[PDB]
Order: sequence, then structure tokens, then C-alpha cells
Amino acid sequence: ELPPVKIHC
Amino acid sequence: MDVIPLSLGLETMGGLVEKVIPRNTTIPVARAQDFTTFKDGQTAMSIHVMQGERELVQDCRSLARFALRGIPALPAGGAHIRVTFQVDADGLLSVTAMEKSTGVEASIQVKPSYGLTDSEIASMIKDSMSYAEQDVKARMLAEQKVEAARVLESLHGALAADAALLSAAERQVIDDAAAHLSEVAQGDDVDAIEQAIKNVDKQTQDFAARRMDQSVRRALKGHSVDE
Repeated sequence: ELPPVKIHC
Repeated sequence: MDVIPLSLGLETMGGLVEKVIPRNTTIPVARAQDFTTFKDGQTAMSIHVMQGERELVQDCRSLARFALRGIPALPAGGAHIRVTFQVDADGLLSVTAMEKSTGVEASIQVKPSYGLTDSEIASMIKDSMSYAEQDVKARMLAEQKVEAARVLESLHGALAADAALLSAAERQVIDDAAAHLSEVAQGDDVDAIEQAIKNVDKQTQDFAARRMDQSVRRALKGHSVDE
């Protein structure tokens, strides 16, 4: 499963 | 009061570690950070809890891993996830991931177990300064690789939707630019990845504009049962 991507800066 | 000896964080795209609770924070404590999906329709996300001060996964200690599942299927970057880290006064660590629109959640608790020695803690702290600049370069590299994959995923979705707007000739120029980006993103030259992304962007500008033109003519002048 993919890890998270930051949603903002 | 007692403090956390090393930063606690989460793996993010590109093999990087995002710190959620900083080293030397007094316990008990809780902190959260927010995240999103990488691909259209993604329904799951991997929550990989780590400990340490450095920027790459391979240079931190893996504590636990679990998944959040049941994320509503939405376009890439659309689902909003909050991950909360909690360390209680006895050192119990709880991590919770939760999605905004449905409240779906998953969590774990990790019992304190066989410690790090004080001397391994010290060494990990000192390595983080000693390799600071190498780490800054490694993070920049990895973040460019993520951007490459982001651009490729978006193109992949657009081609899936709207291949009909391109000639086989134009489609080959695009496919060749995308294959070349994909190749250089496997190496370790940051400037080259950047230039290859720029080339994909320039080769897809007309395609992206035809896709907008199509949505606009349709909304504004109306649709045709033809196509």
C-alpha cells in the first residue's frame, strides 16, 4: 500500500 | 518529567521520514500531521511509524506498520487524512490515521520494549549532524523523484480519459517524453530529473489545453450525442 504524501507545504 | 529521546515520525512517499513528535519533547504528548493520496481512486494508505533524526527510511528505526483502509475513492490528492501520534506518561505509543469525510480510522498501540542504549541514541543524534548536508541532498533528490511520479501519474490518468484527443503521432512524442522521464528518475541527477519533467510539461501543453477546451465547449455550448 502507498505511504502518505504531505497534503501541504 | 521524562522526554522522548528520539523523534517519532512516519514514512512518506519517496522513502522519506516526516517527523511528527520531535526529539526532547516532554511526555505525555500528542501531535498530528495531515496527508493525502498519491493516485486516483486510492483506498488504502500505509502508516509506517519510525524513530530517529535522519531524512531517509533506511537511516531511521522501523517501529511498526499498519494500513488505513476504506478511504473513499477520490482523485489523487483529494482525500484528507490526519495521523495522530500519542505517547502516554508510561511511554505507550498510539498512532491513529483517520480520513475526513467518513471518519474511517485505523490505529495501533506499541508497548515500550527492548530499548536503545544511551550510546546508540547518542550515535544516532551525532550522525544526524555529521550527515546533515548529505541528507539535505538526499531529500531533494527523493522529492524530485516523487514529483516525477506525480507528473507521470497525472499523465497516465489524462491518457486514460482522453487518448482520443491525440493523434498516434502526437501520442508517440508524449509517450517518448514520459518514458525518458521515467528512465532518468531512476538515477541520481536532480537537475536532469527536473529538466525531464519540464520536457513532459512542454510536450503535454497542447493535450492539456484540448482537454480544457473540450470541458469548456461542452459546459458552455453543450454536448453532442456524436462525441
